[PDB]
Amino acid sequence: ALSDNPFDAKAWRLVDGFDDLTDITYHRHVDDATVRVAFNRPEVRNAFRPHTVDELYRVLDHARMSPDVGVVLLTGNGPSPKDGGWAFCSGGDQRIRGRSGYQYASGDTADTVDVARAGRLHILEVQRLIRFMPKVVICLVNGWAAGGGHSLHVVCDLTLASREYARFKQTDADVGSFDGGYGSAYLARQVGQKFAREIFFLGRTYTAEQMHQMGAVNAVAEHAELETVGLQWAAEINAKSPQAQRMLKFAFNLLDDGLVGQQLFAGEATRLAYMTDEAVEGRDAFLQKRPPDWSPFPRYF
Amino acid sequence: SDNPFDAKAWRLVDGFDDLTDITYHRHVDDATVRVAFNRPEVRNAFRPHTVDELYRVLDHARMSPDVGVVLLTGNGPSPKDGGWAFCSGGDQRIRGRSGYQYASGDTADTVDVARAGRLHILEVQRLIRFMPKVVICLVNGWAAGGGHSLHVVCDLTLASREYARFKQTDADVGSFDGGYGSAYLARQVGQKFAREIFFLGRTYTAEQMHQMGAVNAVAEHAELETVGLQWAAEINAKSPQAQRMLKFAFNLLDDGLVGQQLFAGEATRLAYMTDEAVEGRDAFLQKRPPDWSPFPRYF
Amino acid sequence: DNPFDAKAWRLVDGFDDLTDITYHRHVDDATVRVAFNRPEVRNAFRPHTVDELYRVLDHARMSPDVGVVLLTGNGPSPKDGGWAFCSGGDQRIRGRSGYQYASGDTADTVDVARAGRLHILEVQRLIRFMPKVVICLVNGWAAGGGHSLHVVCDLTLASREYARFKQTDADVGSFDGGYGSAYLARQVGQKFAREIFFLGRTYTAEQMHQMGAVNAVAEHAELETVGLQWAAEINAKSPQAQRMLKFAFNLLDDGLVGQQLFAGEATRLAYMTDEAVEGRDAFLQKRPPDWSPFPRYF
Amino acid sequence: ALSDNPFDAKAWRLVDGFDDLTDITYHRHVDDATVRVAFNRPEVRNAFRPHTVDELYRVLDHARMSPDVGVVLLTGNGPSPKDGGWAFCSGGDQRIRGRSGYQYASGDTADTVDVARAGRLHILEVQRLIRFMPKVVICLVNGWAAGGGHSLHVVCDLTLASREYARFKQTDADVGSFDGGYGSAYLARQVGQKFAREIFFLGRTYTAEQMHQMGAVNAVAEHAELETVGLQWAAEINAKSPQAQRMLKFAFNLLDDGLVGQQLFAGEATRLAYMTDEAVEGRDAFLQKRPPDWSPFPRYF
Amino acid sequence: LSDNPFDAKAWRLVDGFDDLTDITYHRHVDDATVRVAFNRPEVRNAFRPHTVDELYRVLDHARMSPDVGVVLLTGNGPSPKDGGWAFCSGGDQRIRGRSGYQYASGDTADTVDVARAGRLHILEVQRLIRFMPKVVICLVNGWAAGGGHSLHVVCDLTLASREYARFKQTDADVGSFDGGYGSAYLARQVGQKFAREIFFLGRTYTAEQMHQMGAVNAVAEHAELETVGLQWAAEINAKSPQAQRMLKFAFNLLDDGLVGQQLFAGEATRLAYMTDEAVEGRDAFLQKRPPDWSPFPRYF
Amino acid sequence: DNPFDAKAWRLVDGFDDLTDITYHRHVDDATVRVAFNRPEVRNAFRPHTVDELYRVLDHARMSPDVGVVLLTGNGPSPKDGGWAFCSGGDQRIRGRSGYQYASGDTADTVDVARAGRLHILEVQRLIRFMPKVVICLVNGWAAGGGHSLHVVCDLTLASREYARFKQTDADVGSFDGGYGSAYLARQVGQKFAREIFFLGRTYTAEQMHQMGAVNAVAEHAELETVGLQWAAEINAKSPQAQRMLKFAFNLLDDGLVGQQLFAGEATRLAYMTDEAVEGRDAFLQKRPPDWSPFPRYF
Ligand SMILES: CC(C)(COP(=O)(O)OP(=O)(O)OC[C@H]1O[C@@H](n2cnc3c(N)ncnc32)[C@H](O)[C@@H]1OP(=O)(O)O)[C@@H](O)C(=O)NCCC(=O)NCCSC(=O)c1ccccc1O
Ligand SMILES: CC(C)(COP(=O)(O)OP(=O)(O)OC[C@H]1O[C@@H](n2cnc3c(N)ncnc32)[C@H](O)[C@@H]1OP(=O)(O)O)[C@@H](O)C(=O)NCCC(=O)NCCSC(=O)c1ccccc1O
Ligand SMILES: CC(C)(COP(=O)(O)OP(=O)(O)OC[C@H]1O[C@@H](n2cnc3c(N)ncnc32)[C@H](O)[C@@H]1OP(=O)(O)O)[C@@H](O)C(=O)NCCC(=O)NCCSC(=O)c1ccccc1O
Ligand SMILES: CC(C)(COP(=O)(O)OP(=O)(O)OC[C@H]1O[C@@H](n2cnc3c(N)ncnc32)[C@H](O)[C@@H]1OP(=O)(O)O)[C@@H](O)C(=O)NCCC(=O)NCCSC(=O)c1ccccc1O
Repeated sequence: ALSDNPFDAKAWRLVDGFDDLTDITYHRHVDDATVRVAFNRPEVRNAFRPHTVDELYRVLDHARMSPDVGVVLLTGNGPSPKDGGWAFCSGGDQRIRGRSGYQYASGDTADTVDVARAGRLHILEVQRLIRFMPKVVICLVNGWAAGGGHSLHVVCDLTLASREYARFKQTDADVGSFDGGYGSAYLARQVGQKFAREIFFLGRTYTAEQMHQMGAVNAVAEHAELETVGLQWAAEINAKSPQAQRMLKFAFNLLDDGLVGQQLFAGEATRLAYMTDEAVEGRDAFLQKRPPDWSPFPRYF
Repeated sequence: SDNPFDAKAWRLVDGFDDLTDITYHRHVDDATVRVAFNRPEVRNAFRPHTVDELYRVLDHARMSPDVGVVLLTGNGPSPKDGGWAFCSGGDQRIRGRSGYQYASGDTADTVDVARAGRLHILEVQRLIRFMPKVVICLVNGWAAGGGHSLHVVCDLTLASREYARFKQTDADVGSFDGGYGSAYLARQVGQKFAREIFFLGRTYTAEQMHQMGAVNAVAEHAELETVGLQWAAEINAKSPQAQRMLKFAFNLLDDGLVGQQLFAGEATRLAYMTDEAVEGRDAFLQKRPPDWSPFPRYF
Repeated sequence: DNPFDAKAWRLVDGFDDLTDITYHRHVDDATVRVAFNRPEVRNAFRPHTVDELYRVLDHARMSPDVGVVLLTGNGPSPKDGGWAFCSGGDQRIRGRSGYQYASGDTADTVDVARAGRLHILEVQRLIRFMPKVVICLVNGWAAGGGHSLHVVCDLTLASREYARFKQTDADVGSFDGGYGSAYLARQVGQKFAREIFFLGRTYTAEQMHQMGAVNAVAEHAELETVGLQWAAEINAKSPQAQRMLKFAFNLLDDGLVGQQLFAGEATRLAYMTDEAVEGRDAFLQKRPPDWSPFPRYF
Repeated sequence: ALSDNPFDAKAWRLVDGFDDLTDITYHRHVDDATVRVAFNRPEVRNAFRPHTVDELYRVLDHARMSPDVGVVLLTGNGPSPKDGGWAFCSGGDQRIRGRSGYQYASGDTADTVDVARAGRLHILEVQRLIRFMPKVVICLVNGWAAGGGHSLHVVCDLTLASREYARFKQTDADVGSFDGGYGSAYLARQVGQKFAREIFFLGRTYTAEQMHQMGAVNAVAEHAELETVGLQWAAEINAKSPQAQRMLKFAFNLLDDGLVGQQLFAGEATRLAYMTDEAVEGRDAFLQKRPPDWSPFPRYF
Repeated sequence: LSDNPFDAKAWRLVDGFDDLTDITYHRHVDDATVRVAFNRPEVRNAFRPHTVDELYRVLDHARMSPDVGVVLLTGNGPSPKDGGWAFCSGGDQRIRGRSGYQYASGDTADTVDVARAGRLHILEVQRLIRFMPKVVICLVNGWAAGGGHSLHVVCDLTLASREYARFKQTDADVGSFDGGYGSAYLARQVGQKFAREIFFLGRTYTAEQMHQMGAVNAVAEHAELETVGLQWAAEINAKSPQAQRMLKFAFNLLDDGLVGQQLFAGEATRLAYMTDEAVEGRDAFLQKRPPDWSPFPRYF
Repeated sequence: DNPFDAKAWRLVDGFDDLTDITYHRHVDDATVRVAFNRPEVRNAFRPHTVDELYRVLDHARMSPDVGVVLLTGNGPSPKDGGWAFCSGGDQRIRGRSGYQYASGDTADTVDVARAGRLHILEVQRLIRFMPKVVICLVNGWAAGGGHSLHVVCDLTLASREYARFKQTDADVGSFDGGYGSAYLARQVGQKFAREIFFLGRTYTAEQMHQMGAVNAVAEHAELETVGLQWAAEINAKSPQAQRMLKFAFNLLDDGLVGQQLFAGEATRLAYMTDEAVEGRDAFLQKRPPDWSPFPRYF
């Protein structure tokens, strides 16, 4: 009775308005403030093409703007119908990679590429969306995480990994690519500079336990229980002050992210200020064309 | 006519017939668009719908390969008092305790009570910052509060000699932009002047701001968009690839890992163009070892 | 010709023992005046001066009815009529271990049992970190560490006739390798900051205003009057917004410390909310918190 | 004969001038250049109120200015006389927490709060004192380290922890609070971004060994020996060049702390320069109203 | 079982370096890998200024060798005096003066050229390793102490001898400090708590202990240390050299501020120079005509 | 009207083989003059030029009797009389792999077995990291990489009549994405720096002085005379303090590299102390060090 599949169909419901998804699935939990967002191209180890990225962005953006959702679980569906192989995500689909980047195609192969249309590298936009969203994103690595798939794991707030099937392999340099942003530099902020350089320069395959020991994986779970454990972590996150959780995420981001990090954290501080009687007096005085009266509000130190 | 806008020079854009708070035009000849606040009756204050329209329009420009430069400005003058404005920031009428709120009308009476406020002009700031194209702010009048902060985050600023007025009113109404509006202003005028601008909230002219370092050039009001178009033409006459890389180089360190992500992203694209990268792709697809021998190690 | 208007200022409780510094509170406004009081040596500071200055600024920091600090120098010199804001560390009591405590004014009375100090750096941080605007009124010479004190203040107003900026550090084998130099570059740019230190030339108020280190130039007799006006414009705004803005300006330049100060004020803002009060109450009442009344914002 | 208490009364003497302390204890070692600074409210798991913070600052400042002291051991007294429970520090005293921060009170409970007096969050001032003092501060975690107590451990230079009784738990978001400075961001500089995020977002309880494995605890010690081991570490620190140790602490702080970090490190470099004949010639030339003669001093490269 | 990691059959001397005294320099007989090693095992491979000069010269030559992808940095041994093993024990204290480490005609302080100021220019070697567009693997075959420990830290990767590696940061014991890559950058490997412990207490750590803390990538048997180094180098050399170059500079970038940006952006400029668009910019200038950018799309 | 005064400068031993660069030491002062010597092509540099420039600057770095470097360009052009500081990389030998070594002046003598290089970046770092002030004397056109060299120098003086600043990078499909651009913004601010690169307009000495990238404007004939005066003011200060100050200005902008350089100078200062000597002596004498004479400063 041991399931080879982490997905419990009884626990999840399709989100309204997303019937047209082909490369991604999107579910909301039947009880919890948690959604499940998953790659749905297991025949190519869940490699993403530009359409995949567009769907992924659309889905994550919707989750971001859903007030009754606290946590995103990002994972990959499977296994491959071809060989039963398991994957989180193997990065950009090499079949439609051109000299200008990953290209839109009418089919799955290079011969169907729209030659009039420039390639894109916009999984980077999805990276920023994950980074900047005021909600915890937990990567559930259920299989291979390679290339840009590895880098997506890196930029998520937390990572849980399948004991049996998770395999971490940074294959970028093998195919003449590189993620010189969050995939590499930010990995060093998890495992340190020596281990991060080893991971990219040699491109070896690592287990869930090895990545846990190095600092890039928060916990290892049994494959069949990976989403169950993800849901437990999500519930612990959702049981705290959502205001504090939001502020904490942006505090962790801040200095690493320079002025952008400051912008996001300060933006949340501005919102906190808007809630105060003092900010309301500022608004009211402007609207009423009168001098503001700040006397009720002390100079804290 | 003392209006900067030359109707004959601009054309409407497919898909934007529904715009109400913003106007969007593409130049008749040039690789340049004109994006403008269109609520001059309230000094071009933005409400959340304005922000949505502005984001949509700028995102469209970003994804338009035949467009190299964005001119960001405000329409005018006010039909009520003839006052000129670039943008006076967030519309205070619909500001609530949770931020700026959606409303069916122009005033607080019609705010959707079930819907939390937003501060998402910050998303527009990031869109301007991260887009691989030069954004020139044309300050044609009052630039106050969040309007002032939009001017600050733009790559370049041209301002009307007669009518541009820079006034950072944030602290007057109990608000603050603690990101690009303040800290990034200091990277233009220095810390002393930036602090003065915010702490005292005085009104400055185009010439004064040019002297401090936040305004690139001062133009006659009637000529502001003509000068903007000339600046755009000089930008568009250079290597688009070089211009792209330069913008992200200027952003990089100030923007930390995000800046690195954007610049490195462009470097990845440059690498994908190489025969070496194509060999990496081909070897994977052909299930064979790559042959790197033709590609020398540079130093 | 003196910038000081005695009628506008009152003494402060608990500071009757001050010798090197003066400290006044404005008669009407939420503004204090903090001034070097050693004009016979161009207002050079000794370690006792630094201790007094720290004490006074800390007091102003903790005074809820004070919004703005005017930092300046008294004068003129009774000996030659020269005007000074501050000429930096008192070289008379400078030793190999830094500036030394002495019972008198010269090296003759240095306490041998006591190592030297460079703790004007503590005053620089106090100015930097305090949630109130500090305006330097440069009424005369600003040299060495006195020049660096001007640099670290939020704003600077300067006497047209008598302000003289001269970074003499390298002339006497010293250097401010922190706020005095690197932060000067964040005001006038790297080229001008390097020029100011490497050549140590004398600059006027107008020249420094042109470079970006002086906010405005005022007539000498009006310097404190103009300072009070600036203070009044500052004090007419939201105290909360002003606090947040100062820390936002500091933040990234100050790394984790800047984040600590800014995030600290964000924490205070959070504590004011009903959501934070429920967190407190639930803990005190030994029950689970109920977060359902509080929407997730985006 | 196994002691339940790490404190060895025979090894410590009260510091003169501190008879009025109520919330904090302060001892100097009978032989070593080491002091012991401890929370003294074990009945509420060594939670600090604003008076506690004032005493803590006073004591740490005195240690800072004591030239015959090289190392500070920061710990908590105990156990609770109520239930025998052990704590390092449980953060801000929630009983006197109000909308403006932690408030001064005449008693221990909310009804004795001076309502006319604004609240403070000035444990942040103690964090900076620990960070900026030119001496090594070793946290000895002898029990619960929760909330602000956890953040104090994080900002110390080194941490040793009780095998049996140390418990690390970041409860901030549970009570709607957050440390968005050293408590969170700087924790990431010890355990990496993934683990730091886990510690705050889930607020689980961790053992000494778990925190040691993640990188936030330097070593685990037997509870009875925790202060003995702390003293041994202090003795190894005090056996080296005090000048080098000072420069090293500020080197470690420097870049994480931006211009403030630079100020502190450059300030010590200025001190080193003042010791030189070249600097003395600069002083002498000024005092003697003559040009300086730099010819005896070679340019180095 | 060999007590020595060095396999003489696998290495050939590099031409032009027969005058080296304090350093050895070999090129692998088959691989794109060089071996650069301290050669003063009688004093635990402590470096003097001449050592630093030779080391810089050799590393600079490897940097400028297009047929070399990886540098293995290690120490020769054992000591003929006592059979002790060292990677590098840091600056030679015998010729340390008040102005830094001084050039000397001999081994001892009495042979120091007093007219010539001291230097601390192992820092120049640290920068050379940091900035070179090739992976440098430190093979810690024995003691790594003081400045020798800091060299280990600045390398891209470190492999260490199970039996003989010993890590000990003795700086503060002799009144010295590396307040740059040796300390601050160590914190970027093991975290701030462990890095502070390493410097403030100066304890000796094993290869396994440093591996657990995050400063050592892997532990190898002493006899196999260079064999494993060569295997790691081969894995590195089997990838796109262009990608490896960009990755190294991406890892350096933000930690290294504007200098990091300069190096990464430099490589980006090189990539741009390869494009037809860049060639059109050049051609238009040379041909005294306006450039035509119309063939080159804007990308987003 | 030539800025160069032949009677004031002497050749440096060991450099009679220079072809693209000239190198002189002042006959009286602790100052050297390093100049581009290809005025027929507006002083564009080829890889050999960069090699010579590095060699000469490195020699100046290691010369204890030299405190200041004046970096400039020789002229005028013998062909059209035009003046140049430096017009950047020589486009005649620019290839897809960078600037190429050639035995002659054009692409037809390029050695193809030799990959192109962009190693003016190495010279930029050498200028940045050398513990001496480098003053750029812009005597004419400063364009492309020549403009970026001006930017990275500590100070810039410029010819009123003939200095012309023009960032032509994007015009020829190139870009300096490091010190040339990002660091320019640390002198003139982000708006002006973006303007300079994105539009590539020509600016005068006075315009660049007003923006913050030129320290002072001088008459063309007096440009080196003024440079020597600035050098003399620099050389009249504590060389130790000047060294520390340069590295303090560099530090945070240069991250860990900045820290490495500044901390390295701090280590040297510590080595001078009796305390450090005791540490050395105890190790050499195989005995415990005695730190008791050395107080714990605060
Ligand atoms: C902009 C300024 C200085 C113009 O002065 P003036 O020439 O006197 O125009 P006037 O004040 O008469 O305003 C003209 C009309 O437009 C309205 N109006 C102007 N600006 C408005 C605004 N933001 N919201 C709503 N109505 C506005 C006015 O209420 C007035 O309406 P009526 O009298 O005809 O009924 C002067 O008008 C001014 O100071 N406006 C306020 C600028 C401001 O403070 N905005 C918010 C600051 S903070 C911010 O923008 C922000 C936003 C998002 C996030 C963070 C933020 O900090
Ligand atoms: C400020 C300046 C340029 C004024 O020059 P001048 O107008 O000609 O006045 P004068 O130089 O005659 O000074 C008037 C009297 O005050 C003394 N005096 C002035 N400044 C003094 C000072 N700092 N310390 C002790 N006595 C002082 C003078 O020795 C003189 O005394 P008498 O002849 O009447 O007996 C000119 O006075 C000047 O250059 N002063 C020195 C500027 C300076 O070098 N400050 C210290 C640099 S290092 C520093 O400040 C520092 C300290 C701690 C930490 C970091 C640091 O960088
Ligand atoms: C510390 C902890 C985990 C221990 O739990 P446990 O071992 O089960 O004991 P218990 O929870 O029963 O507490 C024992 C007694 O001490 C009180 N107590 C413990 N900590 C207290 C505290 N901070 N304030 C007031 N009373 C306290 C308790 O209320 C209880 O009192 P009685 O029932 O005997 O009457 C568990 O007690 C716990 O979770 N404590 C709270 C940790 C916490 O949330 N601190 C504040 C969070 S925010 C913060 O620390 C902070 C502070 C300043 C600035 C920024 C900040 O984020
Ligand atoms: C390396 C270490 C820990 C090994 O100790 P051990 O295995 O017990 O052997 P021993 O200490 O007897 O040393 C063996 C022989 O080599 C000499 N030796 C070893 N290292 C030396 C060194 N650096 N300088 C001169 N002679 C050395 C020794 O003096 C001894 O010679 P003899 O008694 O046979 O005549 C043990 O030897 C040790 O602790 N070495 C000290 C490493 C150190 O801390 N050096 C300077 C600190 S600062 C630094 O390293 C540095 C360097 C460059 C730039 C910046 C820097 O901060």
